[PDB]
Amino acid sequence: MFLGIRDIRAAAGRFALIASVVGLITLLIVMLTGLTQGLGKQNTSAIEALAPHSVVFTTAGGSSPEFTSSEISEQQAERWKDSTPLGVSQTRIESDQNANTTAVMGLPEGTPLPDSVGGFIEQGALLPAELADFLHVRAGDHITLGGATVTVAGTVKTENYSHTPVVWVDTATWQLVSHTKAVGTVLLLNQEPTIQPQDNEVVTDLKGAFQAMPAYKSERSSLLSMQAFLYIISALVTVAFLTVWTLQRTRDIAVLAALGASKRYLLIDALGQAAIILAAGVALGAGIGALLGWLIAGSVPFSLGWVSVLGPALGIWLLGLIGATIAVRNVTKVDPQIALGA
Amino acid sequence: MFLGIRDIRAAAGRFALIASVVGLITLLIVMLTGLTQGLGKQNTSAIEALAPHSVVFTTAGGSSPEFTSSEISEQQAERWKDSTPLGVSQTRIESDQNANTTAVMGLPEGTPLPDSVGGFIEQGALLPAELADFLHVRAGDHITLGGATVTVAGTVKTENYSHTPVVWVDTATWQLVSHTKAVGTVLLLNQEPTIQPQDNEVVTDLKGAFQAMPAYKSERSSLLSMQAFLYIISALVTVAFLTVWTLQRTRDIAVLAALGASKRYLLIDALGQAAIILAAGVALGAGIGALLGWLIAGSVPFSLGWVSVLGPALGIWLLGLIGATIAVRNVTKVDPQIALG
Amino acid sequence: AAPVLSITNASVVYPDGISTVTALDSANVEIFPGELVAIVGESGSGKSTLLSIAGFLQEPTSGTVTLHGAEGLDATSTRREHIGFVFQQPNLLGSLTAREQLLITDHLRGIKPRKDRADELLARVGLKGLGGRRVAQLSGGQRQRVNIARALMGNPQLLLADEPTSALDARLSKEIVELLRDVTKEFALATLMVTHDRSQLAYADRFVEMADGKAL
Amino acid sequence: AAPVLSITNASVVYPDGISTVTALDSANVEIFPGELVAIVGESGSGKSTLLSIAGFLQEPTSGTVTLHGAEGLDATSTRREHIGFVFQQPNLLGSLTAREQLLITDHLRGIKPRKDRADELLARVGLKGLGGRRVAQLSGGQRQRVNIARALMGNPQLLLADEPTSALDARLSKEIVELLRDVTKEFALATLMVTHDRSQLAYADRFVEMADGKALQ
Ligand code: MNR
Repeated sequence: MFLGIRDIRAAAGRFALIASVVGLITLLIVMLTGLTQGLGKQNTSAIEALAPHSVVFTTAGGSSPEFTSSEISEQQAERWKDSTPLGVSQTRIESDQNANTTAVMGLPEGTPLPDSVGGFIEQGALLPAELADFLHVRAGDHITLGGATVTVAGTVKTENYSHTPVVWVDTATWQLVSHTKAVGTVLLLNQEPTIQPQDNEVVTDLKGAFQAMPAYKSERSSLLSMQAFLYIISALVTVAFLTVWTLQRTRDIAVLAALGASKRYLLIDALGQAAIILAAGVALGAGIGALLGWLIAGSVPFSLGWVSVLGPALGIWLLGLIGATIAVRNVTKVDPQIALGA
Repeated sequence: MFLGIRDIRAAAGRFALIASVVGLITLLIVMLTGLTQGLGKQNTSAIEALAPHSVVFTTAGGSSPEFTSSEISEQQAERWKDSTPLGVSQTRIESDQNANTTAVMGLPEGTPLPDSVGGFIEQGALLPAELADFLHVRAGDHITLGGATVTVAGTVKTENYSHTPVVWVDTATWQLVSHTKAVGTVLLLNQEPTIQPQDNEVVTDLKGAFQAMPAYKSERSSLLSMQAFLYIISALVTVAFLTVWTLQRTRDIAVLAALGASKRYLLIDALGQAAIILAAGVALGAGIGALLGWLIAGSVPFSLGWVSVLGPALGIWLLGLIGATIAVRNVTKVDPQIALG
Repeated sequence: AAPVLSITNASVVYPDGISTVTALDSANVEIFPGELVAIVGESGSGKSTLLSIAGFLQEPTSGTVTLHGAEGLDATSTRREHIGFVFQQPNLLGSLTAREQLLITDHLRGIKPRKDRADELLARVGLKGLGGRRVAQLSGGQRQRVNIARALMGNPQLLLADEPTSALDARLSKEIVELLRDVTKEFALATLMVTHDRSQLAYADRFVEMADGKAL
Repeated sequence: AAPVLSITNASVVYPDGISTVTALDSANVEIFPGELVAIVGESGSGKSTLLSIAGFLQEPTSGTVTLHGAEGLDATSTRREHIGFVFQQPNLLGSLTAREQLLITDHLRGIKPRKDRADELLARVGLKGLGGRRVAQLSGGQRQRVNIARALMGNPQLLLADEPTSALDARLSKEIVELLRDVTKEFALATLMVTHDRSQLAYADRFVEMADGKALQ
């Protein structure tokens, strides 16, 4: 670390360029990470809040279950006992002064809502507070939900389904808004599944239940694939750059070798230099990353914690150290005779 | 250019790593480019196909227009002469065999549809060919559209609005399916507007009509910013590598300088070597890119043309040349006395 | 009957660190076609500085240097068309082959590389057939021999040798001087040869000795 | 009467391209503490190969080389603890200051770099209060002077000098050979000094003449 660190102090220019490349790549990765997790809750936060153990679907033509195509007939509901019907739809909401589209979820009357959301299923509609402020609707005001006028029963917290806020209603009202005789679209099970499903039925765990959401897999997968390429690009940039860089130091390394410096000394020197460079870049990039994300999270969905910024950061730093050892491998294979001549 | 090309021959290892980095970055950019154009067409292809000149919206509380909140009253339609009402809603379609959610666009009966879509607005609902096969429905079969029974007038091709295919219905049916007294959600103007708009009305261009779609701007914007960083990262990676790399050649360049090589000659050599390396990387990236994209276009919306693969490819390569000259600048200052040492 | 090179009352002053140092001091040298002129002296007496002046690698801080036939040409253009360099290190470009180390001078001069000419010159230096060898297949003497040949590729009128026998034993170094003088005579070259092995003066037509940047 | 270095019948054969080359042929040299042993001979006679042999930089293809007090050690541990190298070119690391050129040796030996010693030695070599200078601010003679000082930091027993007056005029090259002799005697060093300037033999206690890799003994 003695030679390595002072190369950095006296020639900060060249190292600033490469550290910026590492920082930019991390900056992109940090915001892509937060954006992918933010969208995942933008797609799943409501169902996660209800926290069912298993979930029974309905299919047609033995296809993969889809939230857009499931209905449970009331006898089907009686078959599975110890089960709760969940109705899920998206439709237009219209107030006296404004309108918009939002998701409407329906559950049986009187069922307590998850502590994530709290309150109880009441006759009528429970609105997210932020939607009520936009619509200028108060408790007791009439709104048009999917062509049906219903009174706002109260405000709740905000959860999301398919980039829309969730309006919570009783099972009866949801049928009026969704124009269906079915008692729901899925069944939430809080217990162990002890009933066997019919050929046309399909039980899934909470994770697999997200596959039935249209946008979730095909967009989270693309973001994860993009994220994977970014990690590989980081590793390769470091490996590409660090190999040529250590080849630049051959002369100075030879002199220390000629003087008697052990192989561990030169290799520890070299990785110390690389680790410091990589640390600076990742810290600076991830700092700006968390800053830019927190500044933007109000306009664009962005989930920002400690693990969602530092997890990827630490992963990159470990990738860089593995990459550096691949590049600095030739620091111990340098003969000291290079110093005797030119 | 003589020494530069044979440096590449005799040390293909070093260059494979850097060209791979450029190849990966170009591959990602090409695939990201295809994905952003694909998602944009997933959101706009129907409105763009209809090709209106201006589009009149309706707002509430003087807020920005939104396709999710605009309605045109019957009086509004008679006000704007030379204009047709377009109703845009998304709702569930249900057949005896299957079901799904789809976009419903409603226009006055008899309006000719764009050749992209073909046919003309008929009484009832015209289903997308892929959608009719999914539902096991044939032309003439009853279907539940937004809670109302509608007759399938025929099959059509697929255009998209908000990641959904468009079901085309007559203005009367859309009113029943969307439960509204309005004649539409917006007003399409094909000619230049000759009327001045009302307090609640707002004229917009075709582009601004896309920004009135909820997901479109807020997601295409994030994707475009990602592309900008990627182009920048490519330039910096090349500059970083090439500055360090050209420094490696100072000795061989000095010998040529001592021998009498002009400054132009050395600068051409260095830039030539970078150009070949960058060309290799970009060609491989765009090749592999188009292949993976064509291979994935069926599962993920991906628009694959010549301009969407070679446009970014040429952009990255030209950025590399500008970057390279920045990195090679110091080849003309190398003192030839370095060879006598 | 006309000189090729004339160094009249030249001096060089480098910024040696914080101070200055007079490297060359009022050097006067004139070479004629077919002459082998040595420059003898201990290490640091100003030999290399005088050579670098003769090769237009740095302008004198005072005094003039005239290479006749290159009047009206910048320093770089002068080296390319009229001067061959025999550096102390062979300075072979790693990625090129023995023959390619002649051809690249043809290329930097802007002419279609001449393979046959390169093979004749390599053979003229006793490397006949070795045009295809790479640097790893060349001994110490062989690289120095390829170096001379490259200086001869553009057929210069000034040949500058900077101690080209410094890493070769008595036998090999004799051969290079015999070769250098033989080529100097055959092609009417004007050659400066810096050397510290006074055993090689016997092959020079005349020689200058240098001390503290002053010639004698 | 007890040598620091014993080169006994040492021969070196490098692969000179396709063939091999006997660069050193059965050289026999011995150096005792307090001697400045000069090695004279033309460039290409085998001085540097004998030097490299002496500096445990490469083992001979035949014959043995012994440094007493350091027996039973690999090549690199011997250099780090008992040899000082005055390289032909100063070989100063660019990003370090004058004093740091010495301190970095102390760091690679595993001991907290002692600044006091680094300044004392810089003064002895006549560079007092210049430890702050960077290479760009050091002249030819000064860089070489730092080199000697760096070789002394480790209190070596064998001091090897490879033509350390190669780029110095007559005035400066006297001072450096004077400094080498004076430092040799004052620290009871065993110093081998390769040199082409035959005017400097006066400063040497003995000298070996060399021709074509054979020591004329
Ligand atoms: C706030 C608005 C949105 C933002 C920001 C956003 C950010 C991003 C993003 C950022 C880098 C990428 C890549 C991205 C990519 C996708 N995206 Mn996106 N997206 N996105 C939507 C709104 C938004 N997206 C909507 C709405 C759907 C469809 C919903 C449904 O059908 O259930 C969707 C779905 C999708 C799909 C599924 C397409 C399919 O299955 O045919 C892909 C792929």
